[PDB]
Amino acid sequence: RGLFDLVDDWLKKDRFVFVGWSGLLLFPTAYLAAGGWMTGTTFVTSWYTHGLASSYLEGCNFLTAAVSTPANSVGHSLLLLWGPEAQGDFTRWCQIGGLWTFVALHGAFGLIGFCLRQFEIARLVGIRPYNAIAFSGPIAVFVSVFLLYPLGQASWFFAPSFGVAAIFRFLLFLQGFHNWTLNPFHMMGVAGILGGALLCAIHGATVENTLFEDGDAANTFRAFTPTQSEETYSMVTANRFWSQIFGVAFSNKRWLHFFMLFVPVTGLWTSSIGIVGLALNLRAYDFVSQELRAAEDPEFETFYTKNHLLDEGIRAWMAAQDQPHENFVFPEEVLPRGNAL
Amino acid sequence: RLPEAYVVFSPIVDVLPIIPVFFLLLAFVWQAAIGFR
Amino acid sequence: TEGTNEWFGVDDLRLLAVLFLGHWAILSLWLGSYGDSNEDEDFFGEIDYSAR
Amino acid sequence: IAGRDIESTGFAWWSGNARLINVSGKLLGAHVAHAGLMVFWAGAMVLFEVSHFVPEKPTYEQGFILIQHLATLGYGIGPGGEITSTVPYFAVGVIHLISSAILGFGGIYHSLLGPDTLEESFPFFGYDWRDKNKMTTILGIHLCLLGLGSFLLVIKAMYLGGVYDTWAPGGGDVRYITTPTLNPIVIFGYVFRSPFGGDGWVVSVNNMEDVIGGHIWVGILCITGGIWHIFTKPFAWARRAFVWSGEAYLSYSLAAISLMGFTAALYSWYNNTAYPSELYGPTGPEASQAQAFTFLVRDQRLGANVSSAQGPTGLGKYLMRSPSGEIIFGGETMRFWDLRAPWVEPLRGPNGLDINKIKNDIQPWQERRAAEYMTHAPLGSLNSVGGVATEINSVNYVSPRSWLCCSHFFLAFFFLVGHWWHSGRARAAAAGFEKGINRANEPVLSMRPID
Amino acid sequence: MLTLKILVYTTVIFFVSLFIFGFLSSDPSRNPNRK
Amino acid sequence: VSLWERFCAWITSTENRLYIGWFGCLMFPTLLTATSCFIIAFIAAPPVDIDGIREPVAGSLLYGNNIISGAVVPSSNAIGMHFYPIWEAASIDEWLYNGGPYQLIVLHFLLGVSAYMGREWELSYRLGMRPWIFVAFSAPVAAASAVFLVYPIGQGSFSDGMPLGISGTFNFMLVFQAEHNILMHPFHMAGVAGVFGGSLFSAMHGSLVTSSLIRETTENESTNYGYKFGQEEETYNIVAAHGYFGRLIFQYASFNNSRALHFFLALWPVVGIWITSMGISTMAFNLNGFNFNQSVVDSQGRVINTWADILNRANLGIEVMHERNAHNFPLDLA
Amino acid sequence: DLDEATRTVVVDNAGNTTVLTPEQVKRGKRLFNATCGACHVGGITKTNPNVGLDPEALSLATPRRDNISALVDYIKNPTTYDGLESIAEVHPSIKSADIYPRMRSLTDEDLYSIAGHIMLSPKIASEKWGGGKIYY
Ligand code: CLA
Ligand code: CLA
Ligand code: CLA
Ligand SMILES: CCCCCCCCCCCCCCCC(=O)OC[C@H](COP(=O)(O)OC[C@@H](O)CO)OC(=O)CCCCCCCCCCCCCCC
Ligand SMILES: CC1=C(/C=C/C(C)=C/C=C/C(C)=C/C=C/C=C(C)/C=C/C=C(C)/C=C/C2=C(C)CCCC2(C)C)C(C)(C)CCC1
Ligand SMILES: CC1=C(/C=C/C(C)=C/C=C/C(C)=C/C=C/C=C(C)/C=C/C=C(C)/C=C/C2=C(C)CCCC2(C)C)C(C)(C)CCC1
Ligand code: OEX
Ligand SMILES: [Fe+2]
Repeated sequence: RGLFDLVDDWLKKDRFVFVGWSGLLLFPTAYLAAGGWMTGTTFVTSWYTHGLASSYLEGCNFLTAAVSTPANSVGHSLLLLWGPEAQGDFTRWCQIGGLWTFVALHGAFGLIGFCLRQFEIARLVGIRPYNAIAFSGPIAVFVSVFLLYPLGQASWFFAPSFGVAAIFRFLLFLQGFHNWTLNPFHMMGVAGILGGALLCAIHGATVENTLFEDGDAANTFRAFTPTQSEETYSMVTANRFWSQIFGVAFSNKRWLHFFMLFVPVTGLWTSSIGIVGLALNLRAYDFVSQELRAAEDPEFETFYTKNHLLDEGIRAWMAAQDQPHENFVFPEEVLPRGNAL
Repeated sequence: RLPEAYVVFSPIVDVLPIIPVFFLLLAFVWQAAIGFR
Repeated sequence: TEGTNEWFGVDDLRLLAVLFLGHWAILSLWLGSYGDSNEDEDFFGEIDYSAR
Repeated sequence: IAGRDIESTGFAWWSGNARLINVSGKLLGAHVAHAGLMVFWAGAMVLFEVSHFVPEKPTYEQGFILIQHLATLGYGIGPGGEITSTVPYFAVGVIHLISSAILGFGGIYHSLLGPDTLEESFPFFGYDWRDKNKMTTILGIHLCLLGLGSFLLVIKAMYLGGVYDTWAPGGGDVRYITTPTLNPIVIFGYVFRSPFGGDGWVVSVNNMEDVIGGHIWVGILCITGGIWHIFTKPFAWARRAFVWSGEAYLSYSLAAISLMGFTAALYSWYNNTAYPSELYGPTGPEASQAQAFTFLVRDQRLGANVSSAQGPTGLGKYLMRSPSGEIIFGGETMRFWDLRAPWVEPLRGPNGLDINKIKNDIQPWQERRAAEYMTHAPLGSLNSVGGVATEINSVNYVSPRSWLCCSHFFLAFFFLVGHWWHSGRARAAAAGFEKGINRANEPVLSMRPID
Repeated sequence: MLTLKILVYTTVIFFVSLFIFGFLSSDPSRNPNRK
Repeated sequence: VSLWERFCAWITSTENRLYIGWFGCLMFPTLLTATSCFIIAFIAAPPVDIDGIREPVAGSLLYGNNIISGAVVPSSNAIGMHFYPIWEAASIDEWLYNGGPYQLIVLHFLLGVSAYMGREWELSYRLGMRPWIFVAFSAPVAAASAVFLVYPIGQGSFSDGMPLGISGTFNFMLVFQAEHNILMHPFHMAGVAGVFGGSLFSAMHGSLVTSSLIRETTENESTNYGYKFGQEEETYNIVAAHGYFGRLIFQYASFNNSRALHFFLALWPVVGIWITSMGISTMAFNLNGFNFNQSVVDSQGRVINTWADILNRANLGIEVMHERNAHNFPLDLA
Repeated sequence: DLDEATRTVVVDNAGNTTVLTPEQVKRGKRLFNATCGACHVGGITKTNPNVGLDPEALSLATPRRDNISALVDYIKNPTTYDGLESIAEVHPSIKSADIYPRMRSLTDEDLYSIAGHIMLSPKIASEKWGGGKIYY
């Protein structure tokens, strides 16, 4: 009837890719985060920001290419193309590291626009919105690492660059400087990721091994029409199996599939709380009862004090080349070496 | 390298160990042309 | 003496009488049912359901 | 088309060679075609390994794996691991290449024109999987060949040329095995050792007299057991324990071939007798001892008493004492104190490294050997740059031991998975429930209350 | 220490022999299909 | 009638509370001895010379530790790969000093887990199930045998084996990074994709079932009580969740087949952990990951740094500091 | 950016400087990594770390070894660091090239380019050459 109704009926039309209202936020912003990454890893260097090479023009393969974080002198500037740093020039915008905030900002509005996509399709199909709530897990890892972690730090420079090996140094930068593995929020996150991979490997292998005979063929994939009301695997058998192997087992398909939602997602929320606590440098660095004892008793050694000496090697050896803006000129005689290494 | 009566065929020999991989791909090409039936 | 090249780790002679009386004490249990059966009765199955 | 779609058989295209279980001509043509590929690779790889051979670099720096098996047989090898000729390596790679064109033609004949079942026309070759007299005959015929193939090593090491002994007195050279060891307390001494450190179950054969004397007993067993399974029939206990079907025999092999898969992958890491360090490069244990021996020579020239040289931990910096009492090298190399190598065994005694022989008799070929085996340690990378994991990109070396111990070991786990898949199906195909649970008769419902 | 050692080889080849003579005890026939 | 047949009937009975089976004949004695020694060695066990340099590393709770730092320490560098049982130790005090209980726990663990795996087969045979849950459990058995068995073999000592603890795990992972460069190795890459993908398809499948549940309850009681146990009606509209994901990405990327869907949940992690556990195995024999250090040069020939060179300087920090007293010679061959 | 001023290296004990043609610097790298680089990788010596390929360490040898003519002198006749006795029996050389199979096929221009690589590499990388793992 009205003008709003014609636009509402056009976006929600059955077509190849469902656009909806949320596609106006997703499809422009996701296309430019992805294309900003493919351009930045192919053409744009890191020679002026980090003093590296992170492009395909500079000989890096898929692994050692990245879209890199800007300089520490930029601080937390948004680095707009028209801004006071770039001033409209495209070429000087790329050399400062403007594509990285271009990827991260238009990417953050892609994950907004993709989670709104999951509320919109669920309302048209008419289902409960648990996909949009389980996808809030990965939103809490993007925001609290690519956005909330460099905000608490000195600049955008201490953020993960969007490249394969550039994530890998961020894994190593976070052990030596922060002791991230000791943090109980990672420990509750590893329990959800390795726990979530566990549940789909079991529920994959128990459904597929309690199937009913619905055909004479040896292939069991053929014997399932999608609109049938009979269940395709014996729940009573699978309960009787695991009650004797493992001792305790699900007797509820509604509780089972909810539990496959809770375990992976909670590991992304609990691990997201800790990385917000490392923006503020509130790290779980030391057990002081272990540290006061190892200072007074020069014979008491645990595995825990062995990890601190591994972190002095990370804090001293890479920090010269890690942070060229700070100009660490270490002598050879201050770098902690071991015996004969 | 190869003996002097065989130095001519030094490019062809370099391809030869790859050829057993090409039999693995020959099965799928044959399954595509048969229509996977 | 760890890195000696001795059979099944049998260092002393006394450990043999442990091994022989372990396999045989259950072998004799096993022969109480599956022993003393007909060793000449066949089948054209994949699997035999003969007796206890 | 009948027999070659899912409507006739019940197997999809991806599990398509499972249609060959209950046809015998198509199955025979498949096993002789894959045998045509095993041959064809080995002929074509050696020709590839000959055309890239350079006499300047050593045999292991050039990254070959197949022309070093023939040098252990003794073709074209000189004294000290120096490959001389490389005309006989050309000859072997052609016989294993021409012959695959014949085995290739059997795979294309027997599987495209041969009868589907041999049991109709050819009653000698035709069979059934459920038959137990025929299957032990097929096992028996193909065991007497593995007996005869073991004597070809023994004939070649005693009569036809000899084999390469790296322990040969005067240097490693092609040596006729005159007097092999035929003692079953010694030969089966290996088979019943511990697999752990120091004993090292079957890897630790340390001279060619036990190797060639051992392959005699293999030929004795595989012929008597070949004749045993031709004449006889499986006993009462053997008929009750197995599943006599087609896939069950395949999952019996896949368990045993994984045993051979791990063991050949552990020969290549530790053994320096069947795999000479002159050919395959130094072992993992050997390059750890060659470092400590090199700096032993280095600081002995500075007038330092190396026996009384107190280490930084309080142990021996150079010479310390093993937990069994022997004089060994010190460092992280104290774990590899069982390293028995032809360039360090001149310095042994009853006690271990003789201190009098270290102070006086170090020969410069041992210094040229320990410096060669330090710089070519088996530590590499997948892009084939050597050194430690933090080495810069200048050298191009990964040891051929690290390719064999990481690829046959790689396969030997997946063939253990093949024992798990193919025997889970074959035990359940014998029982009837491999297609799923019957809806009319579920076995769990006719049981006790659950508790 | 050679008295403990005797006790272990009893316990190992007790249970190993229950394993070996378990599957020799007509073990494929113990299925819910028949017998 | 016989005593053995009345014992085989009990040990293979599915009417027991826990199925014992013939693998339980060597699962239960193995894992109860790995357990009962672990609880004692974690709580009350004296310090252990791990580096072989007679510097004993404390690992138990009574010697001033906690849950995080306490760990069953691996055996000595002095022993190395040698089999070290109690009777080959001349006292228990000499056994506990040199890293005794690490070999007693690990060897009774790997036998009991490889028997727990075969026990999952056996009950599937006696219940009429298709058999292959135990093939999915091969993937953590591959990974447990990689860090406790295969990596001490190729490195030649149980002292390089993984410490049974929590802080000992991260001593294991970091030292494995400096010496082998696991992150650049494509098999750790193929299993990070296995568990990120595994936790994706877990929470993606578990949401689309819970989204499309059928009304069987009221708003006061729980959602889960609309499933009665052992019912034969399907508890969710699978056509509904297919039409949702058929619009969320596109139409042809959606499994309408629930059997092929529930197979892909078992494929992706298990293949990802088979491949990963053969990354530790091929890096046990010093076939390390990629090494792109000093790979990008200018025309003058000066080394231009990359991200791998920054990653290298993190590896050089751990390499020069791990086992800071055990080394005497310039190259960590072990 | 391989300028001829950067390719110009010192050639004799007096101090004359000649330039290296661009095939000398290319064969000089391939031959050095194939022959010498097993132990002398990046200027350090694996089997004797005191005696490196540093331009400081080559200069302090009792015959001065910085020159191209002095390095090819060392290859055909390797004395020690103090130059009193010969270690041709243990270092690979031309004089003792029956034991080392790696040096049976080397011409004069091939050693001229290998010694060119040892001399021109501290001019490219000032501190990485023979600086150990600190300067990787
Ligand atoms: C080791 C590799 C190998 C081998 C030897 C075989 C062999 C066979 N497969 Mg097979 N297969 C394989 C891998 C292999 N497969 C793989 C990896 C897959 C998964 C994609 C399949 C899937 C598959 C299916 C789905 C089916 C088979 C079938 C067959 C059999 C008959 C084929 C036939 O009659 O069709 C005719 C074949 C052709 C027309 C192919 C022509 C290609 C020619 C032979 C190539 C020759 C090239 C060579 C260089 C020439 C040398 C000549 C010589 C003179 C030098 C045959 C025994 C069929 C079967 O079960 O039979 C009952 C069947 O249904 N296969
Ligand atoms: C293990 C492999 C194997 C097996 C079991 C068979 C089995 C069979 N083939 Mg076949 N074949 C094979 C390989 C094999 N073939 C190969 C490799 C080729 C290519 C050359 C052929 C080519 C071929 C043709 C062209 C024909 C057969 C035929 C037959 C059938 C009758 C053969 C006959 O008359 O027996 C009696 C035959 C003999 C006694 C002659 C034996 C002579 C050989 C050279 C002795 C072998 C020497 C030695 C054992 C091998 C050592 C090498 C080894 C280490 C690899 C029979 C089922 C025929 C058939 O089915 O009829 C339609 C037929 O026409 N085959
Ligand atoms: C490729 C190798 C191969 C394969 C697959 C087979 C396959 C088979 N053999 Mg065979 N065999 C082979 C080589 C092979 N054989 C060789 C080379 C020999 C000569 C030594 C034998 C000697 C042989 C005999 C004597 C018997 C078999 C039997 C069997 C059947 C399975 C039994 C089994 O595996 O128990 C595995 C069992 C063990 C590894 C341990 C068994 C321990 C025995 C039973 C203790 C009793 C002492 C006994 C007299 C042997 C003394 C040695 C020592 C243990 C004291 C099966 C058909 C049995 C059969 O049914 O005969 C037809 C049988 O009785 N085989
Ligand atoms: C030798 C081998 C013998 C088997 C060994 C036995 C060990 C089994 C462990 C028991 C799990 C008990 C947890 C109760 C849990 C409980 O009772 O749940 C009971 C629940 C049954 O749910 P139903 O379907 O009955 O629920 C329907 C509705 O009523 C939902 O409320 O079963 C499961 O969902 C458990 C599956 C995950 C199992 C979680 C196990 C996590 C591992 C344990 C983590 C703790 C280890 C800490 C050590 C420091
Ligand atoms: C930045 C920027 C921009 C732009 C944007 C865009 C427009 C972009 C796009 C772009 C794009 C969008 C890109 C793409 C790329 C792609 C690529 C380059 C791909 C590649 C691929 C590959 C290489 C792969 C491979 C493979 C294959 C082929 C098959 C098999 C498998 C594999 C995976 C291996 C603008 C203007 C706004 C401005 C601002 C800034
Ligand atoms: C050449 C040589 C040699 C020799 C060799 C020998 C002489 C060998 C032997 C071998 C042998 C002598 C082996 C054995 C093996 C055995 C086995 C491995 C067994 C197995 C078994 C089984 C598998 C069983 C199973 C079962 C059970 C347990 C229960 C029931 C069921 C059944 C029956 C299935 C030497 C050392 C001098 C050195 C080097 C060279
Ligand atoms: O023990 Mn445990 O960590 Ca395998 O690397 Mn060599 O050893 Mn000792 O150092 Mn580094
Ligand atoms: Fe499900």
